[PDB]
Parts: sequence; structure tokens; C-alpha cells
Amino acid sequence: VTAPLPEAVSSLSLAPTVNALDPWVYLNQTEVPGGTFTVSSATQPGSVLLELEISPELNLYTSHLFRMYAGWSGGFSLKLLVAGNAFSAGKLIAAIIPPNIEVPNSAYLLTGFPHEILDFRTADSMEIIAPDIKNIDYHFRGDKLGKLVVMVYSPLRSTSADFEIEIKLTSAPLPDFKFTMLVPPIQNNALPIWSIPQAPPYSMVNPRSPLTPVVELYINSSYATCNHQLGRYTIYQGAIGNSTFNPSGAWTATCTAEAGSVTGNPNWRYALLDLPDNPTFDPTLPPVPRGFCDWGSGVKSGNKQHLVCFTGKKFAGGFQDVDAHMWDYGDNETVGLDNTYQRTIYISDPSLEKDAQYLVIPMGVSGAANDDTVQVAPNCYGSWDYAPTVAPPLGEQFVWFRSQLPASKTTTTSGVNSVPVNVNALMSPDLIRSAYASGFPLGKVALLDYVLFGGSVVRQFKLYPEGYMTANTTGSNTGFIIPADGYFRFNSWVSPSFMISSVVDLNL
Amino acid sequence: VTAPLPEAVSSLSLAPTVNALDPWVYLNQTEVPGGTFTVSSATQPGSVLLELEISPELNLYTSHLFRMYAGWSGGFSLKLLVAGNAFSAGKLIAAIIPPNIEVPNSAYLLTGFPHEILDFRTADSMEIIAPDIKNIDYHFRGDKLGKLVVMVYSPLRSTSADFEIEIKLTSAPLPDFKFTMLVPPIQNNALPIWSIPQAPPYSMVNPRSPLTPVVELYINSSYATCNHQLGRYTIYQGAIGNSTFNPSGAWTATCTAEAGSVTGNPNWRYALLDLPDNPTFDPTLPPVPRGFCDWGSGVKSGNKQHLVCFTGKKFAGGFQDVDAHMWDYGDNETVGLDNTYQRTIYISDPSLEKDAQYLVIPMGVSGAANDDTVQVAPNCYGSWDYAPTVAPPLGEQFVWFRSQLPASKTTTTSGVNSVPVNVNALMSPDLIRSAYASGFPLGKVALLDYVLFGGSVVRQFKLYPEGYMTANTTGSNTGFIIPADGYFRFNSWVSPSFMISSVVDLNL
Amino acid sequence: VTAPLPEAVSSLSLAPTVNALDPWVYLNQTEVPGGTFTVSSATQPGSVLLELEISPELNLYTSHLFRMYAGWSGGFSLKLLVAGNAFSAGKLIAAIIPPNIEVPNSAYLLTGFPHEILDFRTADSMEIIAPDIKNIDYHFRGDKLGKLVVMVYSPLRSTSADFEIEIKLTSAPLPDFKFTMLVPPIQNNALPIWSIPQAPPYSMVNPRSPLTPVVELYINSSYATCNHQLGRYTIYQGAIGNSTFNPSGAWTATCTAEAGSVTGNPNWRYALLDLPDNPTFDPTLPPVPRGFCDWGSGVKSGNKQHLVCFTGKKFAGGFQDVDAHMWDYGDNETVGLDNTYQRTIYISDPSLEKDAQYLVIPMGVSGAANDDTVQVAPNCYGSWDYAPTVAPPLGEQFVWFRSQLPASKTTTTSGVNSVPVNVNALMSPDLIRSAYASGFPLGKVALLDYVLFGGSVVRQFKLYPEGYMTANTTGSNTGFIIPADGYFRFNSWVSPSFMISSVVDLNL
Amino acid sequence: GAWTATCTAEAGSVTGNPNWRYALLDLPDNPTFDPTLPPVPRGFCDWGSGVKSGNKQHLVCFTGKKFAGGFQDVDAHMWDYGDNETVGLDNTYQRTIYISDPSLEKDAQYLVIPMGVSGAANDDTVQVAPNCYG
Amino acid sequence: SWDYAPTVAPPLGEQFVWFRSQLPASKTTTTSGVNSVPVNVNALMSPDLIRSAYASGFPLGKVALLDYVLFGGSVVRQFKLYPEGYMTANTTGSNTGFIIPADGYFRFNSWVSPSFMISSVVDLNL
Repeated sequence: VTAPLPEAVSSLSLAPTVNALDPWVYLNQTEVPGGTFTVSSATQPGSVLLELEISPELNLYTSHLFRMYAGWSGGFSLKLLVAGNAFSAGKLIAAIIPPNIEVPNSAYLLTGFPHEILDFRTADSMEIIAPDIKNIDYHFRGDKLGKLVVMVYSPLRSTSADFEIEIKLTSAPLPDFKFTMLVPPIQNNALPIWSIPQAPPYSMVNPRSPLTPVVELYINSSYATCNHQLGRYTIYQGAIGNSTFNPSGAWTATCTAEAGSVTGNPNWRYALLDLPDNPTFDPTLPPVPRGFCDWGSGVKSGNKQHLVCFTGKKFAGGFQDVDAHMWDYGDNETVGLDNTYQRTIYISDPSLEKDAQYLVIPMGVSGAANDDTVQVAPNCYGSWDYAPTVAPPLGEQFVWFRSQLPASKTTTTSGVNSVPVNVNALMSPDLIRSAYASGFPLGKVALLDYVLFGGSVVRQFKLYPEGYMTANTTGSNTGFIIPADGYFRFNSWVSPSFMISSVVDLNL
Repeated sequence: VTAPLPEAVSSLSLAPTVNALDPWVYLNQTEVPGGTFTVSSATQPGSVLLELEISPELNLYTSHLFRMYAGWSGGFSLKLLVAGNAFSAGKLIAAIIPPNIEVPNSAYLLTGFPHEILDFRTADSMEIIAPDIKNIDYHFRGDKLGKLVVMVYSPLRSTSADFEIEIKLTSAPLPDFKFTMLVPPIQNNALPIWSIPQAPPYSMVNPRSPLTPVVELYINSSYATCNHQLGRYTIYQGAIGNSTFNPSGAWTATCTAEAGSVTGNPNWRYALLDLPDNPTFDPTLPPVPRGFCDWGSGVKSGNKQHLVCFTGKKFAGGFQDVDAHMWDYGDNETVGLDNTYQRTIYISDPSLEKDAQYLVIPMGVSGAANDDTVQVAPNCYGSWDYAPTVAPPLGEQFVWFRSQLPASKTTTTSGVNSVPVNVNALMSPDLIRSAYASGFPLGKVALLDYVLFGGSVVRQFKLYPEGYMTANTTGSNTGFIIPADGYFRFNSWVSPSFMISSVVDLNL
Repeated sequence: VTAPLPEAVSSLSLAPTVNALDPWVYLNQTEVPGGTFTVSSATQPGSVLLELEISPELNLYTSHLFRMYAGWSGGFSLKLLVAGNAFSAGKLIAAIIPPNIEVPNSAYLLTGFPHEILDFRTADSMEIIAPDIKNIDYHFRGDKLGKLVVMVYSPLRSTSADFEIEIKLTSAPLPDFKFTMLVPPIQNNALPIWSIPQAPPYSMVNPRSPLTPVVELYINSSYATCNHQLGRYTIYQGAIGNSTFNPSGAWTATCTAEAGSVTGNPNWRYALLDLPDNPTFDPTLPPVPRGFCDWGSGVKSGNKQHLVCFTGKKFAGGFQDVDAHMWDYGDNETVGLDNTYQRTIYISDPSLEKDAQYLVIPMGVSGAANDDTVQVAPNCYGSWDYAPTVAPPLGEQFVWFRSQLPASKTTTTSGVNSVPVNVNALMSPDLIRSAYASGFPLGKVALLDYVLFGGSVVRQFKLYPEGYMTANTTGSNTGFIIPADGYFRFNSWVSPSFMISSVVDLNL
Repeated sequence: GAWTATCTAEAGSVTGNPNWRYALLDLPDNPTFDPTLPPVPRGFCDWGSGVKSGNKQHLVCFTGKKFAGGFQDVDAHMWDYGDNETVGLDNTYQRTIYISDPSLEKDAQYLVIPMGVSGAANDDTVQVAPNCYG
Repeated sequence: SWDYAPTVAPPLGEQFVWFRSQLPASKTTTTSGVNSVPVNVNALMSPDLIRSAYASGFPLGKVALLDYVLFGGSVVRQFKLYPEGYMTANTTGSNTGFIIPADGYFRFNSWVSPSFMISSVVDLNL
């Protein structure tokens, strides 16, 4: 047992009611909800592996109990479960950072705090006292709290074949831990256990193609980034970018004429998408109708690939002569309009008269368009809140929701022709629903089991709070097949640096 | 003494661990989940108003604790809160029913049980001790339990004021209540408090029209019934009928045309809808693709109204010449094929040659069809489990998610012309998705607050577990309007016969 | 026990000085400032009727003491006085919300908090102990405090008597209440009791007509809204819009004429109003001189009605040939210039040569203009902070300070001829000047008694902090008359939704 | 590093001065031209040229046109903020400026390096920066 | 609605073991016949061995691990018998048409979970 910083029992003379815990909760060491992380030979020294707020969320039982209490006090006893080996050597630093103190980014500064050196040879079953640092009698909710920071002090080197050390924190509240002021169990602390509803992926809507069911989970080695503005959801503020919770209802939009015809291609006539949610033309608001298509065609393209939509003239209570026209974003001559997620679009049709309002229902792509072209969304500019570009941690690849858009063949001069194309989305809104219904632990990542074939095959994915799933993969593959008939099972909360033990073999 | 049956304190000698409670849980009283019901002169004599099992679910705090524990023992102290005035001439009897004893339907017989009788005019809570009647040391989950039964001892005869009397129950565990065998806090029982994610109704998909957003909550006195196969979601057995959790992804279907036509005219070529999920054509399985359109046309109505869909020849990799055509169910003469939710349809075009697949995207309703025709779905007759026809309780009306279908006007003779029409959905899957994560208490109905204009106007609905919401109405209306920009708030769990205090006046 | 949450007595070990109270302050009970609200069947379900922070402001005596002291500690004992009769079928719940806990909108959730439930029919005060929930030794000013929240546990369902139920709170400090650190008795918090100087309304200046005395308090059902820039004074941010505390001194303005006229006729020479307080012409700053006239003329109304002002050539040291001329805002055709509160005006005379300053003294209204036209002020569109358009709560009507403008008749052709008209002011600065010295409690509305004929007739108004007074009215009237020779008396602080008992019958 | 800026040329000139061709400064940090963001490039010249003094004083900048991979025909030209007359945007720190030369053609990109004052400007008039609005 | 035998499949990684019999053909030389063709018939499970299992019964819920002894000891094949009435074996390869002699006899080894992996894996590739 080592205590870097002494525990001060906080009397609790000012507490209205001192609510004692079940005495058996003190005697049972329970895995920390989120205190699971992996050290590998590729882990850079001085990298933070675990940031834990010293709070009732360090223990499963206390995390569940905290939803009924307005206050708390007392520290925790932490036990290291280090699945080490006989061949690896390395150091870990576990520092106690008092509240209102910023966490440093280097081990040199981190050794200034009260800390303990953890050597993988003898770190197993070592007890860490997590003190409750406060100048007040008991904590309320939302107060600043001390941190537990675990950093790589010496990189994990092995005298033999490389092994990844898996470390799990196990906790038990110290006997001085107490709760105060019973309140209804609807408090804001995230549930220690997240119960994902039993629902297969193929029953979820594809945000970037609502009309087409998702028939596959897709992994590509070449999709190192995602810049989509559709199918972007977060635990904190829900739908972000241009995403919506009803992709099908927000798929159709309308545009108005401009009296312009594109410099170079007379048949291409511009259009200005109307913004019912942005009628004041606010630059800080999305310059695109909510949930509108964000498919990509390319840069300085148009003679070889476009987007295909159903276009009609609204006359009265409906639309006139809806036919598959051929459209694209912006102009084709300037950066900032071409390949830009903004208001201006052009539709290839000779008859687009003054100030008329035209229905737009994107349906596919034409010409030399490819899966890679539609994968990359058009860029976003301006001060409006758009979804940032995201990338998976090295060694992990995004898991996509893949759909099969059918082509549209025309045998006449009316309408255009489309090419079959696959469209991928980061996340369906259906999975995130219960996720932000229950919430995520601060800074933690949901580890999900994708149960397949009734349990014989189980894939493990990391669901980040930013709204994407990554999978630990080996080798390279331009496309990986994963059945969409399985379902997601919640495994545990892990740090974002955690490495999934089960690795998908891409080169199969 | 307010304890008709004394508490039998269990020694808990067989309990592996005796887990004490927070001592303040005993001292404070809490509302009983699902302990709300109403009485009036219209209450049927001999009816049981409330059957409550004596369990940790009686109290919010004990219910939250019980998820952590395998076993429990001890009784509860209950208080009856009767909201009546000096005109409420009647008597209420609350009785404790031991396990394995049938509940009689006479208060005169209930007097034989340990009971208390309270007047509706009393403004003071009536306290009743609910002992834990058991022949075992402590309870596990799924045991026979004693029941609290509340009946009308003396009927309400005062006709001057026929107002509903809301009655609440409020409970606290007895000092001998204990828990045993700390376990992970995950359970199948419904959470006492359900939290809707505050998603506005217009952000919810319309199951019967995925492409069009919900713009309205709809009240119609004339409907009074619903026989739909889309938008039918139950809390217990999930989506029922032909409903889908991804209505947009299952909206499109495919059919095969055979050499034939309706006997009336040859233009209506017979098409046979294919069943990807029912390839064996089993009668016990649905005869239509999952999530396919269930709009109604009428009886023998093919000569004056139809449905309009986007259809095209299934070429290689896509579809050929997708244009708006005219279609309906079965044929126009025989029953049940006309107005029947089954596999055979006809497409109003001569181009269907034979044995060829054709896309079907229902988007139409044309001719003399109106809201009433599309409201009544085609009938079901097969041995498959179709969604039953449901009706609201007397004095209550369905509230519908309403969407506006734009017309498909055509000047050229290539396509068909449709008529604007409104389509109603019994329930959106987005609302029920939150309910699945929480679940409903058995035999209980969620009372929901629908707040509008920042809380200035609050509409109250009852969300039945069968998958519909209802509200009290006065008078009759042909399309009462409720804005869809509010958000749903959970009020409490109420009995299915609960009469909502707030009334929607339809004569405005 | 009437103490759901026990008092935690602070040792006050950290207090530099512990200052005892008058022992008789504990023993006597006093009305809570701002602890008055009403309920009825029209109360929206889930609404919070009163949020009271547990502070020395709960009691008049302790509030007066607290101005002398830097710190305080200890709780309060509160009594609920419900003014209901035997027909009031309902339940009220008062709950203690610990600091940093959000307030739920369900009584069923409120039962989880330390609470008490009382019936509306009880004629006895319900006592609730309000503990001082704190994790610190004692409170300073500006700390998070526990809150008393009162909600409707059971809605009022008895429709026979739909009378408002006034509910009062009365408090006394608990015996452990203490003060610390004697300080000079000057504070920014509002005084619990406001004393109007009894100045009669006719002694108050009319902001929209300084030269004419207020002769009437005006009720008009048809107005129901107010968009004015004069007479707009708020308790918090002082005078808003273009209002001034010295309306007479800011009434006159100056304009510069340019070579131009309205396209219709050349007699309406354009004049550009100068901005002494906005010489940089900043859009975020007002486009009119402070306190300038905001009477309305209409839309395109220049051909039939105008405004009349005293104007003259600005000579050296004074003004040349000051005579009554005709003027209006903007021009007569475009929007927004006509009926727009902005900088450009026209003067109906040919004598304006160019680039010359001219006095402007609005005193007119001529042509077909009436009370209704002058009531509706010109609109505002700029980025400057204009006074928002306010409306009274439903069932309540504005009361206006009314003045009579005498006509300016001319027999000679030198001057213009006006029409008598009445002008209303939302609020006189004289009344609000007293309120500034005292201030309003946050989220509270001053209920004022307007006594007439030596106290025989008392009219009750609600002075909102936004700067208007309202009264309950039955029926509709086109100019109900209230004498202006009374004086205002402060009754109490009430919630903004408080329903005044005394009703002004407009159908007389 | 921020002293140099580029402007976009548009048709039209200040009334009465056909050679005072209108120019529109580029905003690399404000591509959508949000009013919350500055309507000028960071660190651009804020020298004063008088209230309405285009007739008697101006600002001097080196002006060229970016032919390809650089600017060509860079020479000292005559420029000022706003367009005279309207106080809303003249003597103001807004986006729009004018450059006093006829050869300017639209819509080309032009280099601007403010380097001096020409007509009658003294220390006092350059001391007072143009007003800022918004 | 009648209670027909549900369609069953072996858990992934192991295949069914069938009782195979050779059905002879019925040739005809006159016009009174139909001239049948040789064919093999496979059945999931013989009734009598399940009957033998009825007397003892299966522990709930476990599957029986059976040793199939060939010609006095080695080689001993190892199968799993499920209570639903089918018998499986871990396999490597495809070998559509693998043959195991029917001269052996079954010998009970132990009770195992349905998800148990048989240590003895038969190599399909001949």
C-alpha cells in the first residue's frame, strides 16, 4: 500500500445527512469504470494513458449509488491488475494532481506532483490510495476534482517477442467515504454500465443514404480520415455539423434560380439552395439545408463525374415533371465554391427559368464517379459550426456503415444515367440514441462487442464519444466485409489509448 | 393501529451477506412508481383500481438500490394521497392480499383481508403498513409477492361534482428492510424514471412516409380506430405488424410481373411482390416486404383512385427508366384482394412484359383519394401475426404524427399525376427507441408532457405500451392542430384507465 | 416530523466574529418577500410555481439585518398559507433542492427530494424546515444556495369553482441562524419593501408628450401590444430604446435639409436628422436623437396624415421664423423608410434650401390620424438596441398614462392645421425613479395599489420590471377611464404569473 | 509579415473620379465575411487620411497584379479607404477601398503594400485611425 | 401451425455427422417399371441410440462427448451429441463426401457445454 498524498478525513460536521454506504461495498474490490488501458512497445514515453477524476465514478457500486446523492466525500483504494510478462521492462508514473491544477504534458513536469513509480516487473497487485483533495467539507456536483494521471515513464521494451501489457484498475471506496443529501436518481453522472438495445446494424438508417438500407459494416485501410457533415453525432451535443436525427425527412431540399449559366458550360445552370433554418443568411449558421447531401465528386471535375438528383418544378401543392437531372456543388472554376459544402449548386438542364423553385432529391452519381470520390465530402469554410475532420488512432481503422446505391439507367433523352456506388457513414443515429441517453464517463471510450453467428464470432470495436467506431486491424485491405446481421454488446469503458486485443485480419 | 397486519421480521440467517440500507431511506417518503389512478362516478363497481406487489419497486430509492442486490426482505409503509374535495361522497378500501390468494371483486369481501378504509374527503394521507408476507428467509427476483389492492368501498354517489379524483401512493421502506448479495447494477426490470431525449417531433421519422418530415401532431375525433401495419411499435415485442425501425431503408420494394391484367381493363398489369424475408412464402410469415407501404385506396376504388409509385425495369446494377406510374393492391373486384394487405398488386402500364423485376417506391395517392382513404390501411387476413386494430379508450382520442405529401404533377403524358394528401402515423420509432432502453412497468402507461412555446403551453398525453398516444378531448374536431416543434417530457407512470387532468378542447 | 432534511449546525470556527441575532427574531414569523403566487386549473402541468433561495432575504427582519453583515449561516422555518376552500381538489408539493442540482419538472421526481405535500383545502399553515445546505462554514454574498421549489403535486381537477388560489409563504430564522462580520449597511440587493413617494399620476411627466400633463390612466383591450421607444424604462438596464429620464429636455431636435424631395410631390423636402450622441453614425447606436418623437403615422399615409412640428431656420444664436409645419418619417413609399424609426425625414415646405439646420419640435399629428395611428410607433430595423415589442400576459391589459394634445388651428395660410389627439405612455420615468432607488427582487413583480377618492376605490396593478403595468380585465373596452388623481401604494412582491384578485370590469 | 495584403478589383469608380477604381480587400481569415470577424486582413494598415479628403490627400501603396506565381508591374499607386461622401464606409476600417489608377481591371487580384501618404497628409491626420464599426 | 422439426445447423467450425445408407436402384426391362437410379440417403440420428440416451438422460444443459472407437482402440474418433438429436465433429477442409466406417461403437466420454471445442479434429482432406 502506497499513498503519494495523505488522506484527510473530512469530518462531515456540515453535512445535513451523512448517508453511510453498504458496508460490503467497502470490502469488495471492483473494476474501475474506465480504468483499463494498454501499454505497447509503440507507446511514446510521456504519453497520458489514463486520466481519472477522483470521484464516486471510480467504483461501479459508488458510481451507481451517486445518482441518488447530491454530495460525497472520501477517497478510494486502487489496485493494479498488471497482466505482465517475464520479458518486458518499463516504468509507469501515477501522479495525484490537486483540483484546479492543469495536467502537464511531460513526465518531467508530472514528477513534480505527488507520484509513484510503477515498474512492470513488480507493479502487479500494488495498492494506490486516491486521496480526496478539497478545502470544503464535502463535494457537491460539478465541483473541480483531483485527477489520477498514469503516464508512460519508461517505454515498454521487451527482451523477447513484443508483448502488449494490459493493465486494469480495481477500486474500493475508503472506509471514510460517505454520501449526503439523497436526491431522485436522475443525476448527470454517466451510468457505469451502458445497456445497448438489442438491434442489428441493418435495422439502422444510413445518414448519407436514407433510402438504401445498410447491408454491411465496412473497414478500409485507405480511409484514414472522415470529413463528412452527415452522420456526425456526439454524446455531448447530439447531431453536429449538418447531421440530423431524421435523415430521410431532411434528405429533400429546394433551390432557386439565379439568371446564370456557368462560364464554359451553358447547359449547367447554377442554383441557390434555400435555408428554412437560415433565412437571415447568417454566416455563422450552416449555408446548407439541414441534413442535405454531402457526397463528394472531386476537385475541378464535372466533365467526368457529377451528382444525380430528382429535380422538379414546384407549381402548386406539388412538383412538375420530376426527372433525374445531373448536378454538382458550386462552380467548376474557383476554389471556395467547387467541392465546397455551401449554398451554390448547379443543375445541368437547359430549361431552368427565372426565380423558379426546384425540388432536389439527390439519388446517385454519374460519369466516372467512384466509391473513393463519394467517400470524401466537399470541404467546409466559414465560421458556421461544421463537423471537424476526424482520424482514427494509428493502428486502428474506421468502421463504416456501407450501403448499396443502385444505378438509374435511362433509355431516352430525358434524364441522365448513374453508376452503382457504395456510400459509407461514420455512425447511424440509432446507436448513439441510448448512448447519450445514458452518457459516457468523462474522457472514456465505449468498448463494444459485435456479436456474430450467435456468439461464435465476436468483433470488438471502440465507440468514441465523438461519434465513430474504430477497430484494431493488421495488414492492409482496400475493403473488408463484415456482416450487418449481428448486434452490439457493451463490454466496458476504456481509455482512448486502449488497444483492442482482438485484431481484425484485413488481408483475408 | 395503522398496521392491520404486523411485520414479521426475518432473521436473515440464510442470507450469505446482510446489506444494510442508507438510514435516511427509511426516514423519507417517496412517490410510488406507477401508483397513480383516478376514480369517478363512472368507475365500474367491483373494479380493482390498483394491484401493487409489495417489492423494492414501491419506492424510488429502494428501486434504485435493488438493481445492486440479488435479494431483499422487509415491508413498506404506504401513504394514500387522495385529491378530493368536500363533495366527494365515497369510501376507498386498500387491502393487503397474501400471495397465492385470488383477489375478489367485492369490497365487502375485501374487508376480510387486512385492510384500511379511507374517505375521499380526507385531506390527510392515510398510512398503511404493507408487510412482506413470505414463508422464505428473503426474496429473489421472480417470486410470488403480497399485493396491495385498492377498491371502491362506497361508490361516488354525489352527482353534483363529477370530477375525477386523482389518487397517489407514496412509500418508504420499513426499518427492517434489508438487501442481500451485492451484484452488478444491471437488471431487466424497467427503470422507475424514463427520460425522453427531448428530440422534437419534427426530428422524428414518419413510418408511413419516411421521405416527408412530421410537421404536425394530429387529433381527429372521426378516426377513433387504427388498423395499420407501419408505425406499430410495442414496448414488449418490439416492432409488430410490418413496421420497421428503419422505415426509409425498407420503403422501396421489388415486384415481378406476370402475363395478366385486371379483368376490367388490360392496362393494369398484374405484378407479384417479392418477399426477401419470406422466400418460403410461409402463411405464418408476412405476405409483404417488411416496411412496405400500407396506404389505403378503398373498396372497388380502382376506377377513381389509386396509389402512385416510382417504378422501372430492373437492369444490370440498377433500374431502367424510373418514372411515376399508377398502382394499387390486389385487383379491383374480389375480396380479399382489393383493399387487402397481401402480395399481389397491379401496375397501371402496358410496358410490363413478363417475369421481370421492377422497383416500387410508393410516393403517390392519386385520383379521388383523400386523407380518409389513405388513413384506413388495407385489411389483413392471413395466419401471419399482423398488428391488431386498436381503438382509444372512451373519451380519449389518438394523437398522430402528421406529414404532408407533395403532389407529383406532370404536364407530359409520360408520367402520372398525383394529388396532395396528408398521412398520419400512429407512432414514430424514434420516440419508442428511448422507451426500449428504459422499458415500461408492467400494466402501466407513461403519462407524457408535451411542452410548447418554452413551457407556456403543456399538452399531456398517455403513451400506451401498445404503441399509441391519446389525450382527453371535448367536442369533436375534423383535424385539430398541434404544433410539432415542442418536446416530450416524462411526467409519471399511470394506470391505463387514468384520466388526464389537462383536456384538449377540440372546438377551437 | 416537519423536517424532511435535518439542520446541520455550523460550528462557525472560521468566522472572525460570530454575531448573534435579536432572540425575538426567531420567535416571530414574517411574510416572505416575493413569496406570493397563484394556482388554478389553468396552471400548466409541470410548472415550477416558486423557486426561493434559502437566504436571509426570506425574512423581512433577517433581510434588514443582512445589510449590516458580510456573512451568514443557518436555515429557516417556512409556513405555507394556502387560501383555498372546500372545492379545491388538489395537492401541492414543496421541495428542498440542494445547490448544484437541477430542478426537475415533475412532482413525481420532486418526491425524491426532501419534500412536504399539503392539500389546497387545509386552513392550517404547513410548516417546512428549510435547512442551510452548505459545505462551507458560512455563506458570503453570491454563493450557490439551496432552493425551495413549490410545484403542483396533484392538478386542480374540480371545475365547479375555477377561482385562483393565492398562496403565501411566511418565514422565521431557525435558532442556529447567525451573522458574521459587521459591515456598513449599504448593499446592492433590492430592499424588501418599496415605498412610492405617493406622487399622483398627473404630477408625472408623459414621456411621449412632455408638454401635456397626464390626465388619465388608460385601459384599451384593442391595443394588446406596445412597440415604443419613448417611455421604456427597465429596472435593470435603466432607460431602453430611445427613452430619456428628461423627456422635455430631449424633446426638441435639429435636422439638415438636402436638395431632394419625395418622388410624389416636391413640397416634401428631405431633411436629415442629426445625431449629437451618434456622430460616428454607428449602426449599433440609435439612428435618432435621444428622446425624439416616436409617434406613428401609418403605412403610405403621407397623402392623408402627417406629423406637425415647430420648425425654423437656425440663425446665429437662435432660430429664424419658427412656425408650425408638416413632417413625417422617411418617405411615403419605401420600406423600411415609411413608418420607420430612423434618421431621414421630410418637412412639408418649399423654404428648405440646402445644408441648413432646422429646429424640430414635434407637437402635431394632423390629417386623418387618430389615437390608433399615433399609438403604433414607427418600426425599428437597425442593429442598435431598440426597445422590444412587449405584450401583456393573457387576461391582462396594459394601463397607460394618457395625455390630451390640443389642436393647433390656423386661419391664415402661413402655418399648418392639426387635429386633437390623445397620446399614451407605457410608463412615466417619475414612477420608475423611485423603483431605481429600491430595486426589484430578481424574477419578481411589484403589485401596486392605486387608491382613489381617499381609499374608497383601490385599483390593483402589477408593475413589471420590464417597465409596464397591467391589470385583470373582463370583457373589452375601447378606452376605459381611470382617474389620474390617486396615488400608488406598494402592496407586495409577486411572481410575474400572479393573478390579481381585484378585477377591472371594462364593460361599464 | 502581415503588412502586405491583396485586394480584388471590381467594376465602377468613385463618382466624379473615373480613375478611383473600386477595390475589395481579401479576407483570408474571414472567407465567409462574418460580421463578428474583422472586415480586414490581420495587421493591415490603419493610417488616417481625413474625413472626406480624397481631393487633397490619400494613402500610397505599391500595387501590382499577380500574373502567375508572383506580381508584375508593381508601382507606387494612390489609394484610400471607403469611397468619399458616405460616412458609413468612408474614413472607415471596412473591407472596401479604392485605388487611383485607370488601368486596374476586374476581377483581378492586386497587391497592396501601404507605404506613405501623398497629397496633404501630416502627422496629425495619420495619427487618427479610421473608425471601426460593427 | 403443426409442430414440425425445426431447421437446425451445426455451430460454426464443425459439421454434421450423418448415418449414410446406400439405396439400390430398381431397374426395369419391360414397360411396367420406372427405372430408378442409385442414391444415398443420410439421416441425422438413429432412433435406438437416442432411446439408449433416454434411460440416462442429458444433464441440463449439456451435450454428450462421444468417442467413436474404430477396430479396437486407435483410431478413436470424437463427436459431440446434442440433446436436439444430431451429432457433430470438428473438421478441417471441405471434402464433400467424407467417409467414416460404421464398424465401430460409441463410448461416452464426458458431458460438455454446447460451445465446447473437440480436441480431436478430423481432417476432411483425404
